[PDB]
Amino acid sequence: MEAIPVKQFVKHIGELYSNNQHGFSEDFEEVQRCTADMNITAEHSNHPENKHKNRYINILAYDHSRVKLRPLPSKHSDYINANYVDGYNKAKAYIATQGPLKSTFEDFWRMIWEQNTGIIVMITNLVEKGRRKCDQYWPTENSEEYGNIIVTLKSTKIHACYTVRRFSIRNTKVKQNERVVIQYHYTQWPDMGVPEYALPVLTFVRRSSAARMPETGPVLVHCSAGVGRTGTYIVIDSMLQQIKDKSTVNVLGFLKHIRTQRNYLVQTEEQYIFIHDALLEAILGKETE
Ligand SMILES: O=C(O)c1ccccc1SCc1ccc(Cl)c(Cl)c1
Repeated sequence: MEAIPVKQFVKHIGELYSNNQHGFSEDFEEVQRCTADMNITAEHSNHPENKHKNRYINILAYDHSRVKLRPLPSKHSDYINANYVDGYNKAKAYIATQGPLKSTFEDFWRMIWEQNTGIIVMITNLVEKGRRKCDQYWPTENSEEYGNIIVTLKSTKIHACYTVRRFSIRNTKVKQNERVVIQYHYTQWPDMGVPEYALPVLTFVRRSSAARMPETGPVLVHCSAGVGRTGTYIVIDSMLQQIKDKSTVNVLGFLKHIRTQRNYLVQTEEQYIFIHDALLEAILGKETE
């Protein structure tokens, strides 16, 4: 299980697809098993005081990697369902977290402030197929207040497949001190089935990733549970970095690694395949533009 040279990778993808994606299934089953001999504690996620702070009862934040909120003058005011996740050759390049609940909006923005996060990647619509996926944690227009954090919508650009909102946030208890936070929001989600083409996602990963500023906190990435699409984004982005750096790809190895940092990152085989399609589009896209 070593890195694959980028020039062999698309051929590798052919092989994984063949015979009704038998190879993909092997890979992903291996991913899902890669935790079998690992007990990873999530005591805080399971504490009675924090239960209401978890969007899904089965989706937890591993203790060792969990993002800690600075405590408040409550023993469990430190908790949010969120984990640091490695990027390519970079520890804690991301915070992967659930779509925030109304009840955790203040925690959410406090984390962004405390972690010096400058970019949000939102990979879900608030509602999908009639179902509630995420609560709106930003102002529709002008300003909204969440605890000591006041968020102001400055500008929006609505593209075909995603939306960029530029906020300025201010901490009232500081002096206030103001930061730019940009939210990249992928908006194109089919009423039936799942997204079919990787190219628009590739473009979205490229632009939202290039927006990262030195030297800032980790990029915040969420969907609904903050594992499936969230994991998918992180692997694609990271592998694009590896390709740029070393002209090699290691999807299976990298994914098994980050699976120790938040449960279920890249949740389905179809997402796993999608990662490969995006990288394929990046590889084939070069040398032929
Ligand atoms: O949405 C899913 O669960 C799904 C199921 C099968 C195949 C692909 C997907 S999600 C595809 C996707 C869309 C937007 C972004 Cl930004 C990223 Cl990173 C990945």
